[PDB]
Amino acid sequence: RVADTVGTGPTNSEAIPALTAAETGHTSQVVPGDTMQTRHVKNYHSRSESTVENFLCRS
Amino acid sequence: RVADTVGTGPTNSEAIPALTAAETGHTSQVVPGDTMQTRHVKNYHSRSESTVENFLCRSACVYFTEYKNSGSKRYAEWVVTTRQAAQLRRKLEFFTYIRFDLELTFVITSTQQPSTTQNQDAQILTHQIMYVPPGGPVPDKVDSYVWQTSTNPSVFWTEGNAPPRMSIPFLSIGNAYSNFYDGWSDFSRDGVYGINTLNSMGTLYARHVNTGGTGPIKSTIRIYFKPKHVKAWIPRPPRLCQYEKAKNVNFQPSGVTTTRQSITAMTN
Amino acid sequence: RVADTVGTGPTNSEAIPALTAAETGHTSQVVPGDTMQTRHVKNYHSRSESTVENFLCRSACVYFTEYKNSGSKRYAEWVVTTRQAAQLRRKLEFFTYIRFDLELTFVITSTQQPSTTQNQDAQILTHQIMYVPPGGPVPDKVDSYVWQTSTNPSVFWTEGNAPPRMSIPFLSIGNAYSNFYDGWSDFSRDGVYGINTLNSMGTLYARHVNTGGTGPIKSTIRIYFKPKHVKAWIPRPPRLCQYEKAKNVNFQPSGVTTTRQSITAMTN
Amino acid sequence: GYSDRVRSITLGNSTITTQECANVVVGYGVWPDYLKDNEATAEDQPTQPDVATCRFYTLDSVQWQKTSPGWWWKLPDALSNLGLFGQNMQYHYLGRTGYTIHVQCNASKFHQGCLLVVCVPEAEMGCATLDNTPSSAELLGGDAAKEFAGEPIASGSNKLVQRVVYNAGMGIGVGNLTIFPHQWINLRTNNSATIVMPYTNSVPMDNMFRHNNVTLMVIPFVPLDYCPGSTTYVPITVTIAPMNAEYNGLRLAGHQ
Amino acid sequence: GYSDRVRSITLGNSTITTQECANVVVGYGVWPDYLKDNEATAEDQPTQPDVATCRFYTLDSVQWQKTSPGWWWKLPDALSNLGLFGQNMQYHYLGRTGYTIHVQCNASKFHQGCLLVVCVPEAEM
Amino acid sequence: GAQVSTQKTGAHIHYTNINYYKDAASNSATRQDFAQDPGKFTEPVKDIMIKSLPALN
Amino acid sequence: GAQVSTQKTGAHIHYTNINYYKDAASNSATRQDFAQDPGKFTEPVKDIMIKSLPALN
Amino acid sequence: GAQVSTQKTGAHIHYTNINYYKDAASNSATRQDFAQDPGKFTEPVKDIMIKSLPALN
Amino acid sequence: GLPTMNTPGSCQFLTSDDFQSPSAMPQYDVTPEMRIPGEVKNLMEIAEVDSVVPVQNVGEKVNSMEAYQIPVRSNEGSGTQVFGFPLQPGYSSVFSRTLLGEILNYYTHWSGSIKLTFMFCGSAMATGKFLLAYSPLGAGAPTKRVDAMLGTHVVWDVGLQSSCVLCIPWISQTHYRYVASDECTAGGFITCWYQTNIVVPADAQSSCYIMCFVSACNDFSVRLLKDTPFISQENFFQ
Amino acid sequence: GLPTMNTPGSCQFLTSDDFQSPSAMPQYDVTPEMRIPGEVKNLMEIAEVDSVVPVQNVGE
Amino acid sequence: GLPTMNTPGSCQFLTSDDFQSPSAMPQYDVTPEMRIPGEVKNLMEIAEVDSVVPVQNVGE
Ligand SMILES: CCCCCCCCCCCCCCCC(=O)O
Ligand SMILES: CCCCCCCCCCCCCCCC(=O)O
Repeated sequence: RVADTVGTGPTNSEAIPALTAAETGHTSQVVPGDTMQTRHVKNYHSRSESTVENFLCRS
Repeated sequence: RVADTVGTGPTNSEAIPALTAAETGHTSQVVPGDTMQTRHVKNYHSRSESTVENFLCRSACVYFTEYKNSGSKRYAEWVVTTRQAAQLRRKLEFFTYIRFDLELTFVITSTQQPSTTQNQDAQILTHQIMYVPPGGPVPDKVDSYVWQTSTNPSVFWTEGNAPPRMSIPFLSIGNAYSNFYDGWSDFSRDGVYGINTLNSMGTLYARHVNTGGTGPIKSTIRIYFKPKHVKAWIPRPPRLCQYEKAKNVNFQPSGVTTTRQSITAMTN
Repeated sequence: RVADTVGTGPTNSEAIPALTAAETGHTSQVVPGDTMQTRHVKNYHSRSESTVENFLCRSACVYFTEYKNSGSKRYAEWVVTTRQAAQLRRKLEFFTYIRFDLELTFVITSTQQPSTTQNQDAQILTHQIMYVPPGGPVPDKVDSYVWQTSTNPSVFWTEGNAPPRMSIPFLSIGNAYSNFYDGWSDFSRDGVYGINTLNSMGTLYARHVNTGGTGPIKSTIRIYFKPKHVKAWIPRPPRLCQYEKAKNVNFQPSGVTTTRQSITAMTN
Repeated sequence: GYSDRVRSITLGNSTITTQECANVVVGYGVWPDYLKDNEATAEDQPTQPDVATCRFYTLDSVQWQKTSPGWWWKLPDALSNLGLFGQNMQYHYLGRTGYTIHVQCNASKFHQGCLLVVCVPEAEMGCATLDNTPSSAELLGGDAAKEFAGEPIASGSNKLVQRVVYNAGMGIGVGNLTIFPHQWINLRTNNSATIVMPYTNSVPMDNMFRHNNVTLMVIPFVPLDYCPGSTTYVPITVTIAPMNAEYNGLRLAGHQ
Repeated sequence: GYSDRVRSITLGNSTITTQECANVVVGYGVWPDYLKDNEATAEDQPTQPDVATCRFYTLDSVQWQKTSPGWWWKLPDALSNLGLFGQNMQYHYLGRTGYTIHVQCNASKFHQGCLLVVCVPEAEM
Repeated sequence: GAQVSTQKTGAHIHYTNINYYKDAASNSATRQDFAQDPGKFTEPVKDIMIKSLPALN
Repeated sequence: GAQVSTQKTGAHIHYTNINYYKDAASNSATRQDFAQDPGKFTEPVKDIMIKSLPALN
Repeated sequence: GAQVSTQKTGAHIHYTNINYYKDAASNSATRQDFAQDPGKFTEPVKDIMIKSLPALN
Repeated sequence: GLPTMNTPGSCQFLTSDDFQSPSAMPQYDVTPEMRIPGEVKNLMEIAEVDSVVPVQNVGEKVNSMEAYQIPVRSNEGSGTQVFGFPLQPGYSSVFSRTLLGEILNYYTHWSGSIKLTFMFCGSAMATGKFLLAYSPLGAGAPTKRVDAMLGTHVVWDVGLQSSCVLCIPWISQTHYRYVASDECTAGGFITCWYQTNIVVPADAQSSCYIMCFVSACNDFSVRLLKDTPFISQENFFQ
Repeated sequence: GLPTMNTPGSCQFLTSDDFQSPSAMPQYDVTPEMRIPGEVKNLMEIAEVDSVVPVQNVGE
Repeated sequence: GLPTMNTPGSCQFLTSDDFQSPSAMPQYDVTPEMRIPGEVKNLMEIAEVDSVVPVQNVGE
């Protein structure tokens, strides 16, 4: 099942989620909530067609 | 099970069941017993054919097309639309919003076409049907790479046996299919207006896999639609008009009803 | 299981089993032992073929009709009636009231018709049968919208396999089917008189789905009826007469029985 | 004691009081409500202007004549340029809202007339020309009523809504408009009609300018008629209040 | 709530509904009832047609004019040729029955008139 | 829910039947219903008559 | 995991169904869903109205 | 030895499967294997990095 | 290989058949369901809703909104007949296009009671009494008010509540009456009469109008679903 | 796909055969049964009833 | 021989179908599996990895 967004509220902080380094090569992993205020949304979406078997199981 | 009438006896009372107000818009709900003396009758009648699923669970032919083993028109392409057949369209129109799985049966019949060629020998024709999602490359010729169908669902049928059958999961970007859309394709509002704006179900292609004989053969493919697991909301009045296009609801104006000779007369 | 005779011994008595009265109308019920000395015999015989269901649970051909792939008569229409076949009619007539589920088997055979055309090629014919309830629009031509059958039960058959088969629930406005009705269609009593008044079972239509070859082909469809879950009441005497019409019981007058030379003679 | 006929509705800073009214109708038995988190497709927090958007707005009145085929309003277009509510939708890409409808007509005891007030989801009007879809200007009237025509539109090769009254523009019988939620105003029995609508749509939120959810239609089944010297002008006024209005997709103003 | 004026009377398959009516009058405070065995002179069993006989029957209307002395009806004669009830009495030597009377007149507020509806036992002209 | 019933055999052995349809009108015929009662058609008269008594007395 | 259900029969008898696919969209239609509620379309109005009371008071 | 498993259905129902061959290569595909882990391809680096800390310090 | 026999009718196509077939796409993730108002589970519930009746369906009247209106006026003599229509909803021209009639055109058999609702549309001052009657089959249609009164009827009074309900009891030898007209089963005759003359004050109109609404009762039911007569196409639409 | 063999006589039509076939109409509601006099369960019961004999079946 | 009916679509070929079919070789001994780095179970995981964007895709 797809991950579901968490609701967020405005804050001023030392922490810097958006700022990152390309040089390390560790892909940045930041949710929409860190960049902007968001609302709690539940996701019923399923990653069930991206599986390698489903992609390659057709004549 | 249908509700069963209750026996009633004569009474004189302040209460007035028959009297009601149309203006409120609450439909009056009065039994026969309130208006007249009645006898206790038990009803075994069942409302089991009026269910939406029973009403819409029967195959109907949405559309048919013809393709030729020889000549310029090798294969037939049809965009997948419910509206082009009146009977299917009218019953679907009864609800504004419908959600339903689709059952598809294809019947293919080949007719020999008269020709100058002689001593023809005909090996059994094999027919291929291939469905392409929006943006899949369309075949441009019958011998194209598109006919491989590695990423596309496809069925192969050999003449002389049961028609090929498939089940379709509810496919929509939307939560429910919309029979009517009061909207424009763009924000400006200058452009095509109608249900055609929400119309993106893909296209279906049919070709002869092989040619048995030199003489020309014409094949007709008929497509049948059967709703399953039906769910409806927002019911709409009966259409009351002959259809004109499958892209719009445009109509020639129609009289309300057939006309009797006089208000008193019982003859139509 | 059949009743088994009881052994008896000679006696002189006031009691008179053999003596009885015809006038009462109570059928006499006397065993062989009362009339003569008998021996104790056990019977394993079973009354298991006289049951109404066993007697009426066998397919019979009610009617057959012919339609042509080319020429004016493209499709065949038959109104659904039990009476047009004598054997089916006679056995049904044995009970005044009958209630029963119906089993239907259709057998279709196509015969090539001789013609001037040459080098004909024939793709397998597909045959469509469609049943219309009273007031459903009738097809006027073979290419009509009526042939879509979205609201109508219909079967498609490909030549060269088992005949199509369907089961029918007991269909009647009435609690039971009435073999005989002593009544008029209207209150006045001037009008058609007979069982035809209660006759509203609908009509059946058969057409070639496709034409395989240029030459003319004639197809015969045979309809077979098998009663199931049978229930009978009010039994009637044997008809004893040849039939004349399927809409009335009108009969040419008939002698009671075949005639022997003399009352004494044992020869028919 | 109390009277079934008397009513008082208070929304925001606007209060409506009618001495005589038919019982209020909730169209599907559902009160309008804010969208559930379980059902919400969009991640971003929505903005709820509360009382600002949720107040009664009064539209331009129409004249009921002895031969008026009908009057009809596209409701989302009706409030598209009215107060903060007109401003919020222009600012925001997605909006979902409930709608309160109140239709008021006043006449003397001697006057006699019957008007049908029906709100219909997804009404699609059909153009008089078969090959052409109806024009936007014909389809929606902003700040002004659009009127049905007793006769069918004449033969033409131009965009034009088909306005014949019996078809009602939907090409469906006028009498069967009962299935849609509705309230009858009879001059002898009723002064005004109140209909409350739950938000209705396949999608949870939709852009208001591109798509209109419901259309208020008024048609007189029985013509207005009066004896001479009676007031010859009758006014029908439509007042609409947004309910639980919310907005999302903060965007630069205007539609294109 | 309810209104004293509104009324609805249902007898057999006939229902009468008037928006405005004066309180219903029972003439001697006695409801009509079937005859007692203690009080019954005749030995033979009686036949009771039930709902058939017991239904409202509407008579020919009259015109109220500014100078109409009066209108009067002999009730047993009035229903003597009407439906099963007219048929039963013609068939039978003895009949006893209760009677429901309903007199309806409709006029505009501006109209003014007063009618006296009286049922009199044994009136001899 | 399989049903086990006896077969038709001679005197002086069970068949399994499973219903695959819900229409109930798609079931097989009830051939094995061996019940008879001539009392209606024969001995119709109200007062019962004994086998060996004068019919009219 | 066989499922046993009742059949459609007259008034005044079970059919076995087994699912052989996992798509769940390959199942048969739910013909036997006899539930109805006219309360939405009829009696839409907020304040409840009794069968025999003046409609407007 | 029948095996009962859940079907693919929507959110907001079991299918029986029996193996008739012993080759084990004759079985159906394992479509329902919904497991994912991006840790290999994304965040490959040895020392772990927190979501909101300076990337290089 | 278990031995197997093939039943007659193998490899045949039936429109109304219920079987299990393999999905075109394996394991598709369907879009989640959301709450929608006015959910429908039965066709009968739609038929219960009242539908306006074009009682005056003669000539030009169907072309105007005058079809629905029924004319009434003050008259010199009481007893004149306001209107008369056939009882059956399906075949009769007057009820054929209504909500209930349209649903019936879809089904071969129909059962149960019909509720008819009549709303006076005149001035407050206007007053009147009308007699609405249903006559059972096998009796010639009533030609006079006295004949009409024999058939079950409701006497209606204008004023106070402005609408009345005449409920037609089902009175059929058969459990089901054909939607298509049948010689065997005749539904009945429905007619209206003036119980009393309409009375109006000076400056109030003599002539008013009465609308009629038709609906299925709780006991109503249908069977043998069939294709509808009204909808036809010469060719597939584009 | 379970392996299957086909018996001789597959796809053949026998008048006296008892099998299960799919109904033309799904879930039809049959009319309720009512009590009828002289119900018949066996043909033999009809034969038990006496029948007049045309013993003098000669000529006219 | 159990009685059987044939469903519509018998003997048809569907690209996306899942069924059991007999192996060409009986009882083959497959080569043993060994540990391999970067095992893939989902396509989405590959899409999560950043990709350089040709933003200036004009002409040369
Ligand atoms: C593999 C061949 C078959 C391909 C089938 C593709 C899917 C067709 C789905 C059509 C659904 C139509 C729903 C109603 C009309 C509409 O909403 O557009
Ligand atoms: C779908 C094709 C088959 C259509 C079958 C329609 C139903 C036919 C029922 C006939 C029953 C005859 C009963 C005995 C004679 C009679 O009572 O009329």
